[PDB]
Amino acid sequence: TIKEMPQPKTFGELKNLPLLNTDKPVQALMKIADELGEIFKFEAPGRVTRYLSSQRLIKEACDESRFDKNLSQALKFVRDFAGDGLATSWTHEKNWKKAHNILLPSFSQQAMKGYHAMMVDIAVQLVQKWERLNADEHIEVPEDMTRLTLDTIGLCGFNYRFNSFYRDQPHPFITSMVRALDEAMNKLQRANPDDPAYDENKRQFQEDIKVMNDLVDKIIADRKASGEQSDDLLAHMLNGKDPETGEPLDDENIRYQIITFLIAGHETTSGLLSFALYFLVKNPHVLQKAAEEAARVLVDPVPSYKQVKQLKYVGMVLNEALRLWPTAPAFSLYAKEDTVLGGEYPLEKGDELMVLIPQLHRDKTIWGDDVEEFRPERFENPSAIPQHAFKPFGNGQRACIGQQFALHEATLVLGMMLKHFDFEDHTNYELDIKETLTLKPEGFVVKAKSKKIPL
Ligand code: HEM
Ligand SMILES: C=Cc1ccccc1
Repeated sequence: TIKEMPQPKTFGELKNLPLLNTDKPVQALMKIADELGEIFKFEAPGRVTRYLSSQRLIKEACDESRFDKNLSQALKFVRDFAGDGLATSWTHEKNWKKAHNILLPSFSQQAMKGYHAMMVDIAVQLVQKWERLNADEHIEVPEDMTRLTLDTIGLCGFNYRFNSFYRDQPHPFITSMVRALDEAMNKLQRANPDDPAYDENKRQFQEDIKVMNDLVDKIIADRKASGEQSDDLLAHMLNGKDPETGEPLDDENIRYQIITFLIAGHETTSGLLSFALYFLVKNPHVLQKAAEEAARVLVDPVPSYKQVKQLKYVGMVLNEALRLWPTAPAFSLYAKEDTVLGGEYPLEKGDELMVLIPQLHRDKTIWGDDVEEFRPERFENPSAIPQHAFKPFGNGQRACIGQQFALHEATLVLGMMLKHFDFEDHTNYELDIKETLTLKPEGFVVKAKSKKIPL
């Protein structure tokens, strides 16, 4: 009962490699999944993986007794600046489990109560920016959402203000972070990496690692010296001990966690807010329902933590945006031991799988025929969703540690935006999804007309 896997078109000795040599490789893989179905083999010189798209097979990929997290080539390149922080570590590295145990209490739903006031500080800066636009002016949506998420992670994470709303050119740390992510990603499509064409890329990459390390190491040192007692992510790492080994993180690994929280959280969360606003302006009845909830619930000039927990329909809007365009759209696994997937695909120890999340979230056997419609009400009875059907935050012990942070920030911000403004898709925007490590609607712009409600 061994079934042979489909495979997309090949390019002689390059196998399937040239199919990823494209501006939008995840969108290209989705089309291949539409043509080939729930599983297909993908070969490149010296490597193979199998792309999975159905809930039936991903339910089994998510079995942690059989499969563990693999570092994709993209995460191996990001590792050159994120080191052994949580997202770029293997599960078997000592620093993965130590940092996971130390940081988990700082990321819980209960922990969000202590970060709430500083998330509101940055959210009120975004609202005031928009209130202060002139009549003719419009909003660059991903750009302003990115200023917000970076500043919120910097403030809530280590008490540092990047002051992105005071700037055209970002803080030099952010410029270096973004240029290092961009070079790590560009390295995936680089035939001759030692060509002299890339000498400047190499020099600038090392310069950017140094800018990041120098700022973050200085912030850690300033804190240790001052002895200032705080309760932010940096405080928890300075003070915390892993209950298992009894050891704290060392200062180098703390620096890698801080850089990881910025890289892992900034564009995924700004992409989520950008797609959510895109889908609301494209579905005015849904926008009106979400705006009615915001006006009902957010009765004070500043939202409270409790009021954010009552934005239930806004939370469903965000889940439905994550269903259609999950902003960290794939994750990689390897077989811990020889095993058979789905009763028909034998795998050897070490074989790789790729979970293609946007295609999982379009599985009609789970969601029904209307998978392309934006309908938040499909999250009304979440106990009915089968296991492992909805995976925007990854899987198991290697799932997103920042999930509660991301969702509380996005619910708070989207709530305030709907309370304070009416929106206009003034250009009749044509969705264009730019791919980096994450997804975003490039060039999405709106006009916001103030409801003139004070802060
Ligand atoms: C909506 C926004 C977000 C999405 C969709 C998202 C998605 C994901 C996914 C899919 C993974 C698993 C990656 C893999 O298996 O290779 C992951 C891991 C991770 N994310 Fe998030 N993320 C978001 C926001 C955040 C934020 C705000 C933070 C930090 C505050 C964060 C920090 C991390 C970390 C540290 C990991 C690694 C955890 C571990 O392996 O122990 N993420 N994320
Ligand atoms: C949080 C997004 C993300 C994406 C890839 C690896 C680790 C985290």
